Amino acid sequence: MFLTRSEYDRGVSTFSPEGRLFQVEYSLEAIKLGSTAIGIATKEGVVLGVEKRATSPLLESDSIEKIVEIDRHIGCAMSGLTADARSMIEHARTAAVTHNLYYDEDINVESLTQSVCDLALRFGESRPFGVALLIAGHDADDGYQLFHAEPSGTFYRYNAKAIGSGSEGAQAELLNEWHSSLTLKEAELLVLKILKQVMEEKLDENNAQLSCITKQDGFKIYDNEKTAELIKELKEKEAA
Amino acid sequence: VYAINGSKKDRFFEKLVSLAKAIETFIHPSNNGFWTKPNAKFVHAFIKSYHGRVKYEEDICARGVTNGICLTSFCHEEIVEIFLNIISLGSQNKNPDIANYYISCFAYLLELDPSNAYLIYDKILIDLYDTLADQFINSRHRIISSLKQFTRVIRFIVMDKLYRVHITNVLSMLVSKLDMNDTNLTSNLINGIVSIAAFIPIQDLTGEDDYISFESDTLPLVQQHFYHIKCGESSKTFRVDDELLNNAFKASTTVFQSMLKVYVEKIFQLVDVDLEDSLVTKINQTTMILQESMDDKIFNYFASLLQRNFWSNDSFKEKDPNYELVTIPLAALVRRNNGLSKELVRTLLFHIKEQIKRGAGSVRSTSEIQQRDVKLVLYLTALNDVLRQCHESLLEYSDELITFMKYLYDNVTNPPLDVITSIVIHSALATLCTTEITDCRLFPEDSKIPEKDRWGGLQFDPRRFDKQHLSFQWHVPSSDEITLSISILESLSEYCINNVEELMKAPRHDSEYGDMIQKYVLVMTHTLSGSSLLFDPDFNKYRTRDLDIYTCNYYFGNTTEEKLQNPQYLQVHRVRARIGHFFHKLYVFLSTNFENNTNMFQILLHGLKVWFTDLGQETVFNEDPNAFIDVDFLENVQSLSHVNEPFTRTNFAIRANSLHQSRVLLHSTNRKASKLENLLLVDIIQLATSLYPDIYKPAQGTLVHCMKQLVGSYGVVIN
Amino acid sequence: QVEYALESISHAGTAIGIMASDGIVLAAERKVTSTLLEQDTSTEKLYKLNDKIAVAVAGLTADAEILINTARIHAQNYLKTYNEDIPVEILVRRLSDIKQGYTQHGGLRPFGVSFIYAGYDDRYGYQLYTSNPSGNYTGWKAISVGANTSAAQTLLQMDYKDDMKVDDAIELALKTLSKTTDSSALTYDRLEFATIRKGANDGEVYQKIFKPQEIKDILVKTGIT
Amino acid sequence: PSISDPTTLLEAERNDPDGLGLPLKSVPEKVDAYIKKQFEIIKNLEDSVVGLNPQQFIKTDYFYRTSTIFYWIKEMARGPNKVLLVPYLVDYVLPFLIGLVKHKDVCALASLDPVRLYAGLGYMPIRKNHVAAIVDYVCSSNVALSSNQTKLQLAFIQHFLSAELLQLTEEEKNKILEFVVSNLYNEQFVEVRVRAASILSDIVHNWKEEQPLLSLIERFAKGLDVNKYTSKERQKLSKTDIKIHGNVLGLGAIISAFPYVFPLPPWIPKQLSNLSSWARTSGMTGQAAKNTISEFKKVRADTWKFDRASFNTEELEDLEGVLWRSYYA
Amino acid sequence: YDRALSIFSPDGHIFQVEYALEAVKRGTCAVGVKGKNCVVLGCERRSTLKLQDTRITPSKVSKIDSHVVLSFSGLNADSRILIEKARVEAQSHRLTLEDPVTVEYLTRYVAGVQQRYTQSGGVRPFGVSTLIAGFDPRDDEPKLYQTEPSGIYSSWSAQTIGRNSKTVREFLEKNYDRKEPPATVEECVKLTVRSLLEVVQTGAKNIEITVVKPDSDIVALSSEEINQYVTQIEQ
Amino acid sequence: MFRNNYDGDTVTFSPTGRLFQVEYALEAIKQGSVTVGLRSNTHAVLVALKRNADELSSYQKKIIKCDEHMGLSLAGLAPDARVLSNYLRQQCNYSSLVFNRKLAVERAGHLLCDKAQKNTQSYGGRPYGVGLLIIGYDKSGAHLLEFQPSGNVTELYGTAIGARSQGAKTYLERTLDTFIKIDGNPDELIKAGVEAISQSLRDESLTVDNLSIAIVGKDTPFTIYDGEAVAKYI
Repeated sequence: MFLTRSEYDRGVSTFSPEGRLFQVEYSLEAIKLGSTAIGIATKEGVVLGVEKRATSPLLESDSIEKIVEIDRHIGCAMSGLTADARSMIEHARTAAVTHNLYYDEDINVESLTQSVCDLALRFGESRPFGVALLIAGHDADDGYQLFHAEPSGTFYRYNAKAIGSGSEGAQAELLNEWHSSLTLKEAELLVLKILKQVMEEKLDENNAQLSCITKQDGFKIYDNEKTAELIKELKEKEAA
Repeated sequence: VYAINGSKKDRFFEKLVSLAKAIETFIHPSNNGFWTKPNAKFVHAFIKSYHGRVKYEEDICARGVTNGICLTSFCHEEIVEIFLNIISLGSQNKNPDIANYYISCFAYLLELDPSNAYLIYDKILIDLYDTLADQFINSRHRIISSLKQFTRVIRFIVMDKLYRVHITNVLSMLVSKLDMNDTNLTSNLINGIVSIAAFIPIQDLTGEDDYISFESDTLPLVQQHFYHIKCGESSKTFRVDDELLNNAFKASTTVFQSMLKVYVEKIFQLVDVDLEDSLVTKINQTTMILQESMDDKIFNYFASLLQRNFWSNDSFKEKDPNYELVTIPLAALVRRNNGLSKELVRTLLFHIKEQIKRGAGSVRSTSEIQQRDVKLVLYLTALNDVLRQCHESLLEYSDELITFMKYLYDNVTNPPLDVITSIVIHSALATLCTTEITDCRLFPEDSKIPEKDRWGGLQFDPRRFDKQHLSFQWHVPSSDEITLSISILESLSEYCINNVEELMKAPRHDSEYGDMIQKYVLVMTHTLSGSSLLFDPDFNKYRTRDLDIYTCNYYFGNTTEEKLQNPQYLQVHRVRARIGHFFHKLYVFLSTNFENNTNMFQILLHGLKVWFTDLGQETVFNEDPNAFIDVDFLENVQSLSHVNEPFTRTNFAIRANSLHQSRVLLHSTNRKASKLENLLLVDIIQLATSLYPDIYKPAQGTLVHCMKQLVGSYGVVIN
Repeated sequence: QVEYALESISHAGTAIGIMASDGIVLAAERKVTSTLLEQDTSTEKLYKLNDKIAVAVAGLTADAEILINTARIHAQNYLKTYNEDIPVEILVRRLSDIKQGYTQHGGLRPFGVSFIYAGYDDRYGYQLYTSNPSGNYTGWKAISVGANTSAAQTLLQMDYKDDMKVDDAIELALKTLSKTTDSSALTYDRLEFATIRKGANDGEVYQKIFKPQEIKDILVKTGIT
Repeated sequence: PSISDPTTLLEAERNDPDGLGLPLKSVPEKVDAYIKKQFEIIKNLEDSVVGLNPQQFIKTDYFYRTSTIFYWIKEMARGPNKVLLVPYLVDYVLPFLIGLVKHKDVCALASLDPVRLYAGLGYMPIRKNHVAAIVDYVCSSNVALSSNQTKLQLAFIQHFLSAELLQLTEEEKNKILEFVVSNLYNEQFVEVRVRAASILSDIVHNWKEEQPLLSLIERFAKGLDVNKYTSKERQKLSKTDIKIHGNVLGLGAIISAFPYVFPLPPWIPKQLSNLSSWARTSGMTGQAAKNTISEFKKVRADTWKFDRASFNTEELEDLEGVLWRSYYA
Repeated sequence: YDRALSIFSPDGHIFQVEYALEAVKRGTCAVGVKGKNCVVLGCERRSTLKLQDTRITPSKVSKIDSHVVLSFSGLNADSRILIEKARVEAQSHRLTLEDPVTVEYLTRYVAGVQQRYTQSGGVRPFGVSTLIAGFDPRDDEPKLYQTEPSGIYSSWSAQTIGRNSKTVREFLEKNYDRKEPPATVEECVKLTVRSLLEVVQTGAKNIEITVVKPDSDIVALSSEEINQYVTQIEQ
Repeated sequence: MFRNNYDGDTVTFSPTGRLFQVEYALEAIKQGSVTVGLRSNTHAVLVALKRNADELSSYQKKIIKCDEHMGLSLAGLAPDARVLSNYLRQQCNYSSLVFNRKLAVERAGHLLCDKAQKNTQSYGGRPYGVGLLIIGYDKSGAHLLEFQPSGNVTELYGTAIGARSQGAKTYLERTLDTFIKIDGNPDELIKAGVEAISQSLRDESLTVDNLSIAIVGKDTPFTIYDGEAVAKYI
């Protein structure tokens, strides 16, 4: 093992000779270390899935929630639930309700994604802020949309995106599998298939949580029983 | 470092190259952590211990035959190829003590004389020329590390016929670069200047070769050589006639008078700077080492340049100037040439009379030298420093100095100046009775014939130990200088004895009465010190085959009959009895009339310390910076770990001076008290029992000094 | 993350509180100080909060006097609000909460002081308490803070009896201090002394913060010279 | 190790072929069979867990034995006991950690750190006999490990290689090389290739002869020679081909093994000029190339003023556009 | 051993509360279990120094309102500020909405203050956890919650926050089953009794236990009832 | 092995009169994909090559509309291009409602220089790390400006900025007398720009989504083409 350091490392708000801000680069790779979240967008819905930590049998429920409702139209997934994730979510919630009472109309998903990025450029009020988000929603202009909002205060729209544990091979299988033609059921099976591969081959309703956005029901997180029949549908469909 | 085999080496070196390949990335400056100090101390110890093994083998080989386990030339070459990049990385570290471990490795590698040694010299000259040309301007660590790297290797560059041609160009470029704002860079430039000076003779080596000149001879060989090695080629490829090379060397030496004018002009600029006692001391040492390296032709130029600037300058305008930077150089001139002292000592006392008549020291303050007193302090500190080095030349103007001393003890009474003005007798009496080195020259007296190829000061040349090289003149007190020392001592002491008794009526606390008492008392304390080499710890035993090992040079006798038969011996002790009875009389006067006057008891306690401690020896002004070269400093410039005394004549001379000073100080002063010592001890015990902090703290410090001087004194103190 | 502030008070002279079956007894010792530093002042050890409550202090007077004045202000405000004087428990809790805040809030520093709050009110009777820089507080039968805490608490433990009279608590405080004194005799000028007792004879709370002569009188009762 | 005589001790210390002698401490043969009988009981019990979720697994005898043996290994791995644990790291202790690493959620419900304990066993006080067996075990692909099970083995070769650097023989280091190079072409797992490249840099940094290096450079550069492909072809290849991916990752490991050599070797500019053509390709192969050039430029920013003499204007210009991040439009 | 290529700080960031969460283990054991028709909280009593006055010592278990109780492990000084904040918020809700505070709202507000003392940075988090329990108004489902210094909160069928609370949790998992919990207060009390007598830093001064029953029936068992419950079989 | 002492802050000067932190901000422009601008007398054109993170990703926005008569492009940094572009939108709206004028494109240039130079002079702040090519039309004709993050702006007939721009820039310098005489025909000026950007794509190829184009001048509002609208220029 050898050492590869540099004189411009840990430089805050400082360009290196190359024009690099290494702090925001470092923050942007810590997204590899969290719990796995996956988003699939289709003409039928946006599906968000996340790996759940195993819990004591005595735990009846908890306020750890890596998939969160922002609005009826908009849902969100984290790889970590630090104070900065809470700050971004309660900013996104306050941004949604203020737009609703101003225009009598639902916020566009790009405009909400832009708003949580502006919070990270402001640092609340060249620093990174908080954690990677997947942001999913439907609006009448740009349909079903999935965005990666980043600690840098910048973002991209994706057709499918994986964050957290598993990054290189997690997005490698998604670009191999994604179609314009995916049905919603098929997208759910695909996020469960990807979750099984990243989890070193374990899959229960106790370690996979699913959700989707549709126009008709909006954002909903699936019951353990709904994800359990979907896991059985995966287990038979791969064995067939 | 003891597992290698000179004749079967290849599998050992294959392991050592694989260690260095693993380690290199832990040595690079941006990679700091817990490994840094382990690696710096490992690389240093490996190269140092390998050097020690090579010198053990070279010593055994020189009395017989090579055994074949012995390290060969090929092993020394491998050691450079392995470690040169390790040393090159580790010398750019952010911690300076880390970088010094790797920088000290270059000296061990260069003393091994590998065929690869050009890699090290080329490395160091390229960095040094890129710093002095400001190519590393954004990058301060390069400037400091390059100066340190060059500083380490000057003594080897000086010995090589090709690289020696660069050194006076470097000395000139170093001296031009001394700053008044960058005390750290100036300290590192002064390290370079003193290292060049300690090895090189400041001399013009040109004979009737009047056609050669530094520019067009030395520089054309320093522009071709530098361009050749900077474009990636080596020094091994650089071929030139020995004749062009020797003309480039001889012409290098003609530039020294230009360098010395810039140097004096930097020394007079540094008087105005807020320096540090260690940097001031170092700047004095380099000025003195420059002087001891001059021939008489360059010395006679430098003396006049310095004396001229000392009179004609703009250089003492600040609150608290560095007088030492100019006054220690003048005292060093007069140590080399006694013939300068008569004019410099009559010009100084004229200017002191001018400043005293113009009103210097007419306005009282206890805490400060005032801005109007600064020139009086300059000429008095110059007088103190010059007089300390006058020796047998005081005999020409002794009466004129004694009448001047009286004028100075009449006319100036500012309490900050009484200390400066009373040091005048100390310096006078001290130079008349002291035995010490006069001559510290790199080459003696413009004499002997060690050839013109002496850029190195014989340091490695095996002829350094020679009696005709190390024949130092020394200084041995004359009988005229001893009849003058006693005339000064009893004249001044008796003088101040008739001044303070005619003024001991306790009229009032004028705030100017107390200063006149303090002055005449300070003069009585500056006469006991200075004349102290005349006194004798044993005088009381010899009332009205004893064996000493540390026998210093006394001018009365070593046997008791040799010294009792000289009447001059009794006379010296008689004056010290008369001074000691005066401090007891002054104690009962200040105890009965002036209790609580802290300053008057402090001066008395310092007088009593000097009277108790300075018998046959001097233990105040003993360890402050003076006009001799520092033995611990020149030994740090010149000492090599595995080489026997790799020293120049200056260092051998100041080592013989330090042996004499050691023999003087190691002489016993423990004695059986004399009724007057008991009386003055009991006065000191009462002052240690005083309730003013400012009296009891000095009086307790004097008491612990007195208890070392007197046998059985703890019993007296506790009783 | 406050234990250095608890180290601070350990040097600061000594205070003893002892609760009897019919009163309370505060004693404290002034540190010996420079001849010319003024003693006749407001910065002492045994202070007061209201006619029913007294304090003794360890730690710096500059941190003490702010809390003492806040307590006086809050006690005056409570008496003004309800026409019945503040309970001792509510005073120490109110002073325990102000002190906790300045320890948990990193914009502030922990108060380097620890007061022994003696008092009386009818909801719990006579109440002896200690509070320290952490903002915790405890009720006691006897307590001490500051210098010689450990040595004093052993002598308290081996002599204290729950049934003892106020006069026995006078003896026990004086005899504890004369056992654990840094000076090899104890004198009225180093000693500050107070009691809280049941009236002259009727139902009122009677404080005394003793004057130097009354201290001399109890020292010559108690056989300390 | 209680010997009957000092002279018998010395003879048993002499009898070691290497030059060392009877180990400081060793487990007596009854305790030896006992410790090993505990691992065999765990192996026979593996069919009792095959069907079930983590909470049921946490109720099994097998989990209780696995937890006890995990804690026993962890106490043995501290302090004086490592010499009594090194011998078991071929078929008992070290293998018990690769199996236990597969049970991720059980190692969350119980506070078990087999990933951290296993990687840490690379720093054990191993000896010549055990080095060879450890290398042969570690370099055996034949267990068919999963992505992280074979990536924990990869991580155990990095800590072991740096613990036993300057001990490992050229055959042992060649087995380590060919194992990490075989993992650059791992057909199932994308991240196992990326982890193997990082250990190839670690192997290549400690090479001191040019013939081995020029041979590796040719092995990797042969299979990526840029003139053989059309543009759209080179692009679709970079989304799909494991051999060019492993070649690009491997060539980048060699270049990353040279962070600070001051006069830039002339082979580095040339091989960067092959990677920069792949850096324009978007896929898994294009990221490896972009990341190599970016990390090279990051460590060379200290000396870039002097390094840019070693490149053409066209070559320097081809290093420019490598840093594809959301905020660099 | 995430040094990898001798890498350090490649993420450039840190988040940490866990010094407070360790104090929450050091502190006294506190355990709570639902029944079918009750919730019982039991908390360890600290041994008391020789010269303390016991008459005014707080019950450790702490009523917020007639239907709701709070208990804690962690710093006592911090716990007071949360109990006082929970008591003023419970009075503030009960006044302003004309109905008692719901147990989940009380936990959401206690979690709200532990969130704000996490987020604000100029303050440390409170060194304490909470065990919030009781019944909602007009309801007889027993409800039982935790908060932690992190400001995370959770619902539990049984729970234990302490230093030796990993073996209590194993005894609770061994004997509690959400298909068939201890139904009657008799079983429920005897199970928090069995929990507390296993691993608490016990002595002659031991444990404080409180039963909550529906419709504001809140009762600390007597120092005799905690002894009557010591029904045993031994061999 | 080296340690620059004078590049830690935007307020330090080098001993040679250099602001290194502003030079490193110019080095940030060469981190973003190439953009080209060019002009004649009647029209001015931007063309930009848009990158993406992955094949599932949307393309990053390179061209922004500041008003009906001007807009810019953004190589180097994306988020530093929205702070400047938002301010340039504010200043255009302000010029309409306060003066009843379209903002002059020279005036817009001075306002960017002003905003950028302030960051170069103050502690704690960082020079912008974005290079803008601004195009517009006003009463002085068609214009192109290159803004540099130091606080400087230049009037050009054409330029290129971003990674590997020297190719397109060298083609524009060679083609200058030709593209500046493309008057009354907007499509040939777009094709001259798309051929210029093709000299910077070293082996790469334009596609509908990888290419974006914008034009302004005479009768034409500022319009952006990307997606299917660039199909006739590939």
